[PDB]
Amino acid sequence: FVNQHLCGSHLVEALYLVCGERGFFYTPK
Amino acid sequence: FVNQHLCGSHLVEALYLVCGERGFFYTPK
Amino acid sequence: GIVEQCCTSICSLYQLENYCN
Amino acid sequence: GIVEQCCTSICSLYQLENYCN
Repeated sequence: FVNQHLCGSHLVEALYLVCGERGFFYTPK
Repeated sequence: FVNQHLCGSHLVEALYLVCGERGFFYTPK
Repeated sequence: GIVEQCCTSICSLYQLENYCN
Repeated sequence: GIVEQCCTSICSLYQLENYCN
């Protein structure tokens, strides 16, 4: 799921799945 | 969509929609 | 944190915006 | 940032993990 173009909600979902309990930051700009 | 219990992917989605271009941080623990 | 405010209790716009950059 | 690496170019696990806490 990670080896593709991922934008918007699709990108946030991948961060969520990869980062697990760590959580993540999403800063698009 | 915000005035409910929101967990996991459901919570990340709400952050994404509310925060827009700002982005957000998700730190569950 | 956010889980306490939004997952195990009812979330709000007010609280979500606390976690925007 | 992440959009350049993952949205307008092909993402990778390596890059996603750069944005985990």
